[PDB]
Amino acid sequence: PDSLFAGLVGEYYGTNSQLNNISDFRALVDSKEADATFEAANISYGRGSSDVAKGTHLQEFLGSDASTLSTDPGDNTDGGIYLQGYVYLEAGTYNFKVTADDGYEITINGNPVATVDNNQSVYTVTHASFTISESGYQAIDMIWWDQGGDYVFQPTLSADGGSTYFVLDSAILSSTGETPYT
Ligand SMILES: C[C@@H]1O[C@H](O)[C@@H](O)[C@H](O)[C@@H]1O
Ligand SMILES: [Ca+2]
Ligand SMILES: [Ca+2]
Ligand SMILES: [Ca+2]
Ligand SMILES: [Ca+2]
Ligand SMILES: [Ca+2]
Ligand SMILES: [Ca+2]
Ligand SMILES: [Ca+2]
Repeated sequence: PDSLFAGLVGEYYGTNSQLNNISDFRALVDSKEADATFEAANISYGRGSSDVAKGTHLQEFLGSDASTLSTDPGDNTDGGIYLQGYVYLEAGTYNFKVTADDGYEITINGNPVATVDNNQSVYTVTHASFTISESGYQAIDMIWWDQGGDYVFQPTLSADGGSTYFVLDSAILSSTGETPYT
């Protein structure tokens, strides 16, 4: 079965084709089995240089989560991650504020809540609010990629109208939606 841990299910995919947008990365995910799996328990990755998909840059980027890699991917020019699972959120209003190079998309309960559909050097976007109607574990997924060069990915979330933001980590993540005791 699907292991229960305090994190999202992570998949890494590399390619020697150019990633320009969300569609390109999603097509890469659809095209093959993941080059590596991991547990995404502390979703604040990077920053680094000289291509995420080369050498040990992925390990450096994933940091605290890299010890759960299923393998050490070989070199590629371009690469990214697909995260999916659950996040505990009380009913209320929230918004993401994301620092990234290159682009990304986060969905909650199937609906996009933070999107950058293009390549970019590091930039921080404060995204529009969204609502949670019922307290509990919410479905969440994320994609992020690097087309080359520098790389960073730090989604943060606010519950208090943008006064404070937190990283999504083992305090509130669940791989399956069951309560983790890990
Ligand atoms: C679009 C930008 O291109 C630059 O050359 C890269 O160094 C940045 O990391 C980013 O991907
Ligand atoms: Ca796949
Ligand atoms: Ca490697
Ligand atoms: Ca780190
Ligand atoms: Ca670790
Ligand atoms: Ca959708
Ligand atoms: Ca590229
Ligand atoms: Ca880049």
